[PDB]
Amino acid sequence: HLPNGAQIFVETSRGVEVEATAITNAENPVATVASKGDLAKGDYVIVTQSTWAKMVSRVLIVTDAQETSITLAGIDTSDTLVFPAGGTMSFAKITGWTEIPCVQEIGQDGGEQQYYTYQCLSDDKEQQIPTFKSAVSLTYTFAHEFDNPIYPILRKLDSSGQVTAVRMYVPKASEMRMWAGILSFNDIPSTQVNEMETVELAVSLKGDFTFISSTLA
Amino acid sequence: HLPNGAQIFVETSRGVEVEATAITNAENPVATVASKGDLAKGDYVIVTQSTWAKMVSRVLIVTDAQETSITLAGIDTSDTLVFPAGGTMSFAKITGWTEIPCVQEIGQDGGEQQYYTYQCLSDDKEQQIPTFKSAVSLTYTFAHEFDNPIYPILRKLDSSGQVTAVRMYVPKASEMRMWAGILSFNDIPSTQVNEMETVELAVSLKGDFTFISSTLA
Amino acid sequence: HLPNGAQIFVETSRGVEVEATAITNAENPVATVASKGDLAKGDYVIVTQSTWAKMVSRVLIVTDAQETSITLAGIDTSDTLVFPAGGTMSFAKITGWTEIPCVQEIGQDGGEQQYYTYQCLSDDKEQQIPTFKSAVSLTYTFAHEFDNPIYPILRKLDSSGQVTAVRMYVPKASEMRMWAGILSFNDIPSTQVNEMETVELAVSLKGDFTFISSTLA
Amino acid sequence: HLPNGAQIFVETSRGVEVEATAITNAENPVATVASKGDLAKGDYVIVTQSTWAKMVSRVLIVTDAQETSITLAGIDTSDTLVFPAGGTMSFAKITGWTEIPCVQEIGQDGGEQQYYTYQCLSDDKEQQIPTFKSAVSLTYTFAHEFDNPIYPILRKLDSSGQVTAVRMYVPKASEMRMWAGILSFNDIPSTQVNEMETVELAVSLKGDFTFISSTLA
Amino acid sequence: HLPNGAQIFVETSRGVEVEATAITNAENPVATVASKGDLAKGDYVIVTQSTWAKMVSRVLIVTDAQETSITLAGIDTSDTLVFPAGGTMSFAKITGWTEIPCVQEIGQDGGEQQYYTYQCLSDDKEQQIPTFKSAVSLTYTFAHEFDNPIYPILRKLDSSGQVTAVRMYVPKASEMRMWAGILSFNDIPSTQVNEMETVELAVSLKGDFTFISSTLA
Amino acid sequence: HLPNGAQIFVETSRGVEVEATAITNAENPVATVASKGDLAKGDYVIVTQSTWAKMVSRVLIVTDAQETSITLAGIDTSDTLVFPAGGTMSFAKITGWTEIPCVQEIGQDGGEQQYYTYQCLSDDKEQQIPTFKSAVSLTYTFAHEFDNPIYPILRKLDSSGQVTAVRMYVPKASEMRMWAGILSFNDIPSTQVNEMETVELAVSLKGDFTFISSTLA
Repeated sequence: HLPNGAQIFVETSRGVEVEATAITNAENPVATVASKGDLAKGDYVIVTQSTWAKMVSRVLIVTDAQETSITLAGIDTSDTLVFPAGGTMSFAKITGWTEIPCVQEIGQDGGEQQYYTYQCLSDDKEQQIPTFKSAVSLTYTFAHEFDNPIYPILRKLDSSGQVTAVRMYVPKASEMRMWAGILSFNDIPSTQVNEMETVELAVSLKGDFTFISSTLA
Repeated sequence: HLPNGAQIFVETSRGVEVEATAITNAENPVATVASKGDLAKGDYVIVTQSTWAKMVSRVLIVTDAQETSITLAGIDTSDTLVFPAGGTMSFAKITGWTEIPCVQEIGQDGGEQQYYTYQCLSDDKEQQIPTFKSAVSLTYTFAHEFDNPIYPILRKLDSSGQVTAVRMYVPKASEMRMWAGILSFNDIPSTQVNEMETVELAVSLKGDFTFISSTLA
Repeated sequence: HLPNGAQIFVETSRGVEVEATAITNAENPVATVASKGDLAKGDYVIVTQSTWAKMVSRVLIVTDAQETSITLAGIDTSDTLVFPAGGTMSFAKITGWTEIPCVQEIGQDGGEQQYYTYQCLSDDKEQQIPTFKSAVSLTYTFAHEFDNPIYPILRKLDSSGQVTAVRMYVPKASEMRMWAGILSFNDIPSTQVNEMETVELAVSLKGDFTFISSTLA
Repeated sequence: HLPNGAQIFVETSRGVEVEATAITNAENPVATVASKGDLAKGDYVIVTQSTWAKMVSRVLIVTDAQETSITLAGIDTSDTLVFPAGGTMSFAKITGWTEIPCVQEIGQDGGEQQYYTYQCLSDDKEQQIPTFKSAVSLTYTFAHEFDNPIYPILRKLDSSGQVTAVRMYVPKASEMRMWAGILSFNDIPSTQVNEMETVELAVSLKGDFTFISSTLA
Repeated sequence: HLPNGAQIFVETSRGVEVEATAITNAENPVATVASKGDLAKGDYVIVTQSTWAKMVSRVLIVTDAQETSITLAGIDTSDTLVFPAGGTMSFAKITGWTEIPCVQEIGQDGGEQQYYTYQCLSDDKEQQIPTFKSAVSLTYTFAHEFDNPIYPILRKLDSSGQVTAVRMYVPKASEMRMWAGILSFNDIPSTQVNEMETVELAVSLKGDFTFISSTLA
Repeated sequence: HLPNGAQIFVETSRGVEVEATAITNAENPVATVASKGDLAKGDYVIVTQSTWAKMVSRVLIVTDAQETSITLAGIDTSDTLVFPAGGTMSFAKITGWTEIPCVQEIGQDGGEQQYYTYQCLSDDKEQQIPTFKSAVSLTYTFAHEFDNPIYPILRKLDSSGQVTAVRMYVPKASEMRMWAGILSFNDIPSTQVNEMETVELAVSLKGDFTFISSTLA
């Protein structure tokens, strides 16, 4: 298993909102949407709002294109009791994607669980209570091509903060990952003699990673 | 003595609670439990609560499967007076284990004894007294395989804080080490060209290490 | 694409102010200036003041030399609604340029977006909102020649703070980069045996980079 | 002079207290103890309490075994007037020793004299006066063997703080160095592939080093 | 252009003060001094006081030895309006120079322009205004020779703070640089086996560097 | 000029105090002492107290052994007016010296001039006033030999603070340096396999370095 050959894409445009009245809570979630509009098999959907704590901004996939009962399989399993019975959801389908020219470095900063420390007289050692998990950000570095159409799109997405979707596909394991976040795009290119010029892009997560097989497509 | 060939497992499920009315204090502790349930020889049991200060969250082994008096031999010796006469214990038996795919790096952070400093007009040099010992955290790095069934188990154990049990068996010296702690599992895999993808797991100890021979099994 | 052969020029002199009454907001902006004075095709014009938030100190190039309607093509697109209908802009024409003798190192310091953090009782995790982007400073290092006419010009520009214009041309991609900022010029030369002497220059950015093709000229 | 071949031993057990009424203050101190008990020549005695400021916890060796006058030769010389005329001392006889399996690294941290700084109006430069000397801690790293009997002894010594005695013998110079301190014993073994496992021990110094020749024995 | 062969001298003695009643402000300044005393061509003079803000402690060269109107050509040009009309100046002529034996390393610390930051409610980004420029310090390291007559001179100049003059002449480009500052001279020589002993000298600038051609002499 | 072959000695003992009523202030100082006692040619003297600001604890050499007029030539020249007319001095002669076994590393820490920074409303740049020079300390590292007689002497000098004298002689340049300070002597030897054991000593200056030729002796 090697990461060679993987390529990363970003969202271009999204359609109008679609409302899901009811969601089943087991294995692959099922969304009961009346008169679905252009939701075939294999499309990608971004959840924009919900009342189920998780799954707020996580990208999912539609496997069944039924008229009234859309089954957004994806990865998330709602069988756990953490998600209560009553649940609402709103999602938008993605239209197209654009590929980053030449990624040469991927690095991630963040994570780690924060704790609250206390000690009473009875206690012999200091005790801790978990409080929350810090944020995670990634930086991508790619080559400089001022004619590349990705530059206006990145500039526009940076101008107005919006939770876009990012996809990257690894061919060796036929595995597909998806996440959503805000994009802040630097554009001043660092130049060094006898070395290619590079530009750097940063993403701040708003959800969790999704792992699927490429067979679903 | 070389550490090559050692493999690490984690707890998968545990049985119902078992109560021990009385414990002897010498060499191998003996638990007087009426009508023991499926406590065969070689089993692995975790202590969940007790009033003997130590042994709160330490994993032990039963050697005798007597009807009313099981002998929790383990490693710990309670002969010292530190453990008082009257003592109660509750322990749960472990059912199955799951092995981490490919551990490539093991690191530990923590330890060290904290002191409190003071000085009087009579004293010529600053004096110190011990107060308590800091915590210990362990990190493991293993390869990325999104189909591996260990991922749902680790995600579930990370979701709800629970003091699970971890075991590592070294064949060269025929040692088996057991400890208990909380698991926090990251899942974002770092990628670098011409290098495998890695994921990292973290453990925070809640007890002390146990050293046994593999002959007991 | 290689950066070899690129050369950097600075400002020498600028003409009197020219006022634009009305500005078209789409693709290439058009400035309606009555009786334009010496605004031939290919000239470089720096914006000194405006009421459109952006374009405050960004360098542009004219393509049409019409008597009453000069088209400041540049790169900036005013089609976005961010720029309101009513708008004014004043620009100065650049006369000549002077080349830095021998640039040996280019480095950039700055960037990054600052955030404001808050957390409510209802929120489960800490939330962030962007506030503003930090400044960017560029440094250039070139060889020491005390007879070079660029030295008095740079010293004069450093003495009285003025937002001058800088151009650097990359021949491999036929791309021209322009930006404006303040110049602070150090002149003490560092000397080391068996090594040439160097003098360092610094620029404080005041605008945004403009990327154009060299065919416009 | 090379340190190869040196081996380190620790305390195992000590006898009952023995009281000294009068102490001679010159060269080798002489202790006047009525009816000494099993104080044969070459024995190791650790001082537990005294009123002579120094010699509080410094290890010494007897050379003479007279019925009422034992000579604690050691290295310490009491000829200096710092020790007053009237003096008392109590010491304990050491029974046996235990050798650390395989020391691979010895490191020290501490020392240095702290100062107090002041400056008057009349003074032209800042002046300093010494206050006291900081503490010293030693660390040892040795291989991991869970059957080694030294492990229970070290764990017991760590459990209850006691000022034990440590000896290390260098054969090349035939020199014996002794000191006393508290032992805090870590036991989590660090593991790395293609490398032996190690455990680390720490000692907090409580006295002063004694240098003697091995001919005394 | 290579710095090899350059040698550095320091001031040894200076003459009595000379007062300049009037100074012209263009290109080479001209000082109208009645009955000039021994001001031959090619001489070196340091300015000790003036009311023209700059030129306070900058070393210059006289090119004309006229009876009443000496022309202090130097490097500085007073044509700028920054220097007002009415101006007074006092300068002292230098007599002799002494050369540092063997300079092996030259390093400079200081520079950089300090800013003051503020932000208003109306402003969208933080704004800055310059306040002042920091100082510059130079260090020289040369070989140890206790018989060298330069040592008493440096010790004397260090004892009483005085703004001496320093000159360095580079033969490859025929440049001669002059600056003034205070000298603080360390004398403890660092010793290392199989390496020469070195001593270090430090200079704190009080003015600006002067760049001239060696043809003036 | 190489430092190879240099050896360092420390003071062993000193004689009774000798009082100087009058001192001449020019080149080599001359001390008017009635009925000098055993002050031949070539001896070393330590000034213990004086009212001449400098020369408080600086080692000097006696060249003339006259009955009433001792000429402490040394290095210091009192011709400067800084030393006033009236002056008293007390010095003690040194008896013997002891050599450090094997110095392998010499390092110095300290120096640098401290400044006081202020700025007025009228000033354009921040100004500084020198206040005082920091202290200087040196560390010596030598091999471990527990039989070496220098160890009791160093321990005794460390026990009671005293401004002893240290001398080190460089044979290549026939130069002799002398300084005075307090000695703090560590004795715990660091040991490493296949490496010799070392001990470290530290000195804190109370005076200035003296440079002479070895011909004086």
